[PDB]
Parts: sequence; structure tokens; C-alpha cells
Amino acid sequence: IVGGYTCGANTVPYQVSLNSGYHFCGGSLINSQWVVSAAHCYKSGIQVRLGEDNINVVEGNEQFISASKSIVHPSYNSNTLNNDIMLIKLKSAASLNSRVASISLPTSCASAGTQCLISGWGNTKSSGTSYPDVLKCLKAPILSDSSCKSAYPGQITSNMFCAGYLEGGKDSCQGDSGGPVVCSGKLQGIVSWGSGCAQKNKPGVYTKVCNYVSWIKQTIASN
Ligand SMILES: [Ca+2]
Repeated sequence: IVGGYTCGANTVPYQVSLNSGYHFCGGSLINSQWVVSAAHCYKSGIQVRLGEDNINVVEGNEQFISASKSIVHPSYNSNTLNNDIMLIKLKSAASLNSRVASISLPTSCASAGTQCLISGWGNTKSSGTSYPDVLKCLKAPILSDSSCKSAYPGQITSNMFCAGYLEGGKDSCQGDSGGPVVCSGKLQGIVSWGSGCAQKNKPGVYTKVCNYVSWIKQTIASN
């Protein structure tokens, strides 16, 4: 997250870190056994880390649970990033508490202008590289589909939305991928892609979670 703020420990209780020996992507806890992330974060050997603030220090509220299964969306296209969403099942159920909590799925799509909370452990610089140990947060609005398409000609599908600031300076970034965009208490987006980070006229692009609720629910119900 570039241009954001330190969230505070366990203030974003649905935020997960995906770990394969190291943090590599975010995710969102949607019930005691399932995490939603980006398909481009897929790999084997995932350990889900819940209850994290500093990802390099054991602070006392963590739960580390290996994944039993991951399910990339059936129509994910890694070239275009269309349908950039995946589900991860935990080998054992998380113990839910005030610091480790699910986030609700949307019941309708969000609108441009809605303020959302974007979070992660990704790069905090737009030029250069610095990776935080503690969770970072950014409040940002959803942008109109027409501004999004104009920013990224030929690249924005109906399964994507833009959020952020056209002036630059405030955005998600590498290492935030897979993490949450939460608006009014609902998971509306997944950190997906952008041109660089925090660049003028190049807002963040996010997977549009509301399009996937039926697939998520049906997949969980049978897996
Ligand atoms: Ca920790």
C-alpha cells in the first residue's frame, strides 16, 4: 500500500497473509474454513496466516493453518487477469474471535463514489521498494467504469473495477495482491493489478467480487 496508514494490530480481522515460506499475497476470510484471494496468487504449499499484524514477529493472536485445497476460477485468464479470483480451503477451521473474523460477501454491487478500505503488506513506495512488517491500510473510492476504461484502454472487463486516485500517490501495490477491498462491511474487491503503483492516471484495478457470489457459495457448499 502506497500513501496509506498503519491500520493498527488486528483492526482488519478478515485480512489474511498467504505464506509459502514468506508472505506473498493477501486474502480475505469469508467463513471459518475458506479464504478468497486472487487467482494470480495461486501456488501449491500455501499456509494461511490469520490474526497477523507484524508478519515477521509472533505477537500472540496468530493462527497458522495450511491449505487443503485451492480452486482457481474456472474462467481465469492469466494473460488478461479476467476472473482473477480463487478460493482456498483451510485444513482445519479457524477459531473465530474479535481479531480473526470473516467478512460478509456483497448482496449487490457497489457504486462508483463509495469509499472502501484496501489493506495489505505490499510495497509502500511508488518508485523503489520498501516492504512493511505491519499491516497498511488505504481509504479509497470506487471510480466510474468510464474513467476506469479510459485509464486502461482495451483492458477493463465487466469483472473489474478501478478504485483510488487519478492524481496518483495512493494505491495498492506488489504484495497486496489477493487482499481485500471492503465497502460498508462487504467484500467488494480483490487487489488484482495496475500499471506500476500510485501512478497518475493509473488507478488500481480490482476483481469485482459481487459477480462471483453465486460461484463462491456453490463452490463452498460442495467442497
Ligand atoms: Ca505476527
